[PDB]
Amino acid sequence: FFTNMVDLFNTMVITNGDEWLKKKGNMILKLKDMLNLTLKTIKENSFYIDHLQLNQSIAKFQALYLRFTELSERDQNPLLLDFIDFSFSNGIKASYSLKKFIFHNIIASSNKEKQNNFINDATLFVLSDKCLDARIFVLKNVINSTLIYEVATSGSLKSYLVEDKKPKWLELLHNKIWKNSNAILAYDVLDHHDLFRFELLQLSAIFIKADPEIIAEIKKDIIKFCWNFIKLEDTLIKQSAYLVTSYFISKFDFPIKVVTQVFVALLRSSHVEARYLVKQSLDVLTPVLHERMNAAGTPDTWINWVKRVMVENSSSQNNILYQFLISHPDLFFNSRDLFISNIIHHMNKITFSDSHTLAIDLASLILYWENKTLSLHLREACTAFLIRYVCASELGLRAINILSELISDVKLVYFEKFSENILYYCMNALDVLYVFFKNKTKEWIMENLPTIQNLLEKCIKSDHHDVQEALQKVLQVIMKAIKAQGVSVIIEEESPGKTFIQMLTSVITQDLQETSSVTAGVTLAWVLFMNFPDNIVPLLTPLMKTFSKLCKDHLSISQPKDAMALEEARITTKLLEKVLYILSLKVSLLGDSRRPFLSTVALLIDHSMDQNFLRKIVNMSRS
Amino acid sequence: MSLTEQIEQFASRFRDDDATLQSRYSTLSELYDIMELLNSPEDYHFFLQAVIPLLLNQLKEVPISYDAHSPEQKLRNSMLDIFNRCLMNQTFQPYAMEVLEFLLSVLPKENEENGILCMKVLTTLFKSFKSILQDKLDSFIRIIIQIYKNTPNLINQTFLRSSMFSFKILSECPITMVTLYSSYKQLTSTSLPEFTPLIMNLLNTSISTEIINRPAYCDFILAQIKATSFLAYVFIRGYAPEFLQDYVNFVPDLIIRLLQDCPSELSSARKELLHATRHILSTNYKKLFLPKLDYLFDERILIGNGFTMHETLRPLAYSTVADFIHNIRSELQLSEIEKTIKIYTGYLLDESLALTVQIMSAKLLLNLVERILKLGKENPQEAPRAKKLLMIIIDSYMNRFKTLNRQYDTIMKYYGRYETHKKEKAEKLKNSIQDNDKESEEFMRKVLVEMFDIKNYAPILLLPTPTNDPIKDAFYLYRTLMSFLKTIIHDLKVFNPPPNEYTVANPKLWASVSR
Repeated sequence: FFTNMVDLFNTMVITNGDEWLKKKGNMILKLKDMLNLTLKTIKENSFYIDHLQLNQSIAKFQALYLRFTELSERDQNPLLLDFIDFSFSNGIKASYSLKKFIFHNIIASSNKEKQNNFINDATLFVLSDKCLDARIFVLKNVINSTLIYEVATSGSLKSYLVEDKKPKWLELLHNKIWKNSNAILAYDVLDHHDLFRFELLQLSAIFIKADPEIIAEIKKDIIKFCWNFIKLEDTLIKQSAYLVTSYFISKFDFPIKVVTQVFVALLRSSHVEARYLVKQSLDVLTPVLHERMNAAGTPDTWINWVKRVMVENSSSQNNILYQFLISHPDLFFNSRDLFISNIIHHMNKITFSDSHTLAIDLASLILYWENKTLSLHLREACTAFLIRYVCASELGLRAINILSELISDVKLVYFEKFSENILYYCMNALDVLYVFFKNKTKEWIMENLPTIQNLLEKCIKSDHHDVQEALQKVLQVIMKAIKAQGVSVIIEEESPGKTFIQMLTSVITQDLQETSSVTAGVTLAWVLFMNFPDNIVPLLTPLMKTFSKLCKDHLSISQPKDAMALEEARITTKLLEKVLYILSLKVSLLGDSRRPFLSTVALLIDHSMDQNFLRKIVNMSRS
Repeated sequence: MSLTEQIEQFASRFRDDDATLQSRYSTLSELYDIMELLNSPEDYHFFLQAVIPLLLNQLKEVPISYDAHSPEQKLRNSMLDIFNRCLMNQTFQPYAMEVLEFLLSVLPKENEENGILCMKVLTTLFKSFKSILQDKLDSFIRIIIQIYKNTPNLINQTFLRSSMFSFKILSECPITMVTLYSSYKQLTSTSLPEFTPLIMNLLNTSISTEIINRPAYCDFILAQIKATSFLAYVFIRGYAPEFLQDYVNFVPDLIIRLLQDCPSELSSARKELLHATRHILSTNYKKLFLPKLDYLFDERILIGNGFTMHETLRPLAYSTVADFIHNIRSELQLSEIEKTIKIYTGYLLDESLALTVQIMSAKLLLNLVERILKLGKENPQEAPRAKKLLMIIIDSYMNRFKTLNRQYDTIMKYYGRYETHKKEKAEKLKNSIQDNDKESEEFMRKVLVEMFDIKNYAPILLLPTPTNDPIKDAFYLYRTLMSFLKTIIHDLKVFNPPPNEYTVANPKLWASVSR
């Protein structure tokens, strides 16, 4: 019967352009009593509840009710009457059907001023106990939504109040704010939704954060209202109250004693559920606490409080909040030094999980102090931590960059212990790239040449049956190590290493049976050819031999364009082919090896190749 | 300073604290100024044999007088949290003989900081026992038994803080459990005040507050309830080594009671209360008699007391209730199935909570469609009443999609940020130290609507704004719910009316597609 009455009235309003009542609104109230009576009938007699057609009928009824409400001259009472209508039951909001009408209610700049009147009887709906807590929570939604909409996409309270002209609800808010005494009768009167006190806290935060300078006679009531919330026992309400009182004492009206009290209450006993609240609270409170603590010279105890609480809950999880307390502002620091040993020990204890991104931001703090200057054991402590972290495995590259800048401001061979062995080899190679580059910075890498020679002997002979990344990433540190201004004035110390690496290229180019031995010779011959004009000129014919093998297995990858799997191991052969081109080409002192080399070059021009190195060989023919 | 060099830092303060009012930095702050965090692989014993006589002579004095506001309570708590910070591998008995004499003195008294060493010093002796066995397992465990015998005197004198979390579990337990059974049963199955049965005359239903102003102190119930939640957490571990006997039907009414009278002024205890509930419900035989005795009706939003901390305990409680409801799936008749889809479709359409809980609710309704089909295949008389249920849940799927589509352009705004916060976070990666693409060319060429957005501008944000991919969450929701919809719409083919009324020439085409 309810569905029949609803779609009969919906048909009668659809067949006309506007309301058949011509915005009278007497059958719609009859439909409202119809809905209340069928809800009471379905609640008393338990036959068949919560249907499809009941929900669709209620949706159609809300559609026609809110269609009539946007088509009237008194829109202020029947909206709140509709909020009364589903006090007992029937959802919490018509999602994007009632809230869309309220988003129409929030007109920009209140030109018509109907919304100001709505806010007036809205807060009269809030203070009067004419409904349960859920519809007063929807009243929170509409009131705080239009307030922060005027705050956000306009000036912060610049259109409603200009010279205390028409406040018209702020005195009702004074009457509301004055009742907070005796815990706003929270204990005396039982309210089971705690959204009401959070509504009031957020409403005060709107007034504090929006414009605390045009209003001056309300501020004692504001601070006593936001201070009565401190003495509760819950956690999120307590930290929201801490956040709003730090908003106020960061804005203006600064006291002397209790700002240290709310500071030490902020940085003590904060568990997991309120981390973002204390982050915002400290980030708002501390830049004015620094400038109002240093108004007198000798008070600097607000670093001593952080030190006392940091050594209080030592080596625990709650210290991490203080560990990135000192990281988000940094210019209020580089005035203490026990902080440095504290954070070094904390990152060395927290590296062994998922909080590694914390510890790097600890280390990125330390360098920011060092560049602020422009101890001793802690230097080798933090460099040992950095080396152990980068060889333990984005942010590792940040660790690389920070160690590279930090060395120039352990210094012994530790990498003899470095499956995952190839990954440790690559990370060791990335470490020794710069840790050999950043010491003895006058091209003075010759004293440790036997030690680093025995260190790298187990990875210059790497690619015999394993991956290419070891040689492809040790190539850079070999390219740094084999530039030592040559051997013409110094003793023959780099020269046995040169003869050793050239006989290694020789003995790895005698192996031509698989596609693993051909990479080591061409890579190390290329770094010898780049870093020295002299190379194995009596032994250039194995380079021609491997070049011909590269041509004859380019014949194997000629009739396919690409590989189905293992695609990298063809374009890396093309890459070392571009290497071997220039390597066997830039010296024209060949003997009988010129004509087969040129016939292979002509065969390379013959068959279908890629253009990016055909242009290289026509530039080479231009040379 | 990781050696004996700390001792000359307090060799002048090696004497005891005389005139303890202003001497708050002499002897007690040795683990507080600098000498608390330095490395010590085997560097402790160079001074650890000086800490034990010094702290021993500290603990010889400073008696049990707790009422005065710290003439001596400061150094008492100082040696207390010195005792937790020290990690040792040797000389365990010099630690152990000098800590029991204070915890054997504070058995019946717990008011005005009266003996809060115990929840730390028994844990430190537990830690030293877990380092290496000291064959002292029948001496220290009697004190908590005398605490349990004192609790009748504690409840008669109030017309607490046991903290039994690791006090009875030692991960081996080669002892009896019958004394543990009696010490649990002496306080579980009792009315914890003498007033909780007389508040059930107004039950017509539930109590939001703990007590309506019957006890004047109003802090004993808070501590006693906290201790009851501790013990209700800790007897779950006992179930796995050995089966518990002498009572099996006494846990569900106390579970419902403790869920009804958790205080709204705290939220920590509800976490391990729901953890103990799901640790009960993770078993095989304990989850059978429990749905009968709660009647699946006290498992509603009464478990959130106070609506400013029933926003972090939502996914936990909803996931445990749904996991247990999926676990039974055979005890449920059609009325309980109607009652649970009526609340889980509301959990699905609730926008205030996370996406994973909504996906879990949709998964629960998909797990219930098999029980609905089997129950409808049992008796055909309620076969229409089952079929309409299958048009409720998929209707909520149609609503959930709708709740996404209205946010469309709003989602696009965040996707714009998800371009820039990605685009500035991939071009900082090409600053690597790698090569063979630059030195090669160097060597070569050298010789040649704001509607949903209004929530994100509140001054009390309470949670950081997410930076995850909105389109990935939208595709996850659409793919999951459309697979569920395909399943349920195919499963609707068993509730076709009989084709004799339509009298079709081919009923073999019927009962497959046409309905």
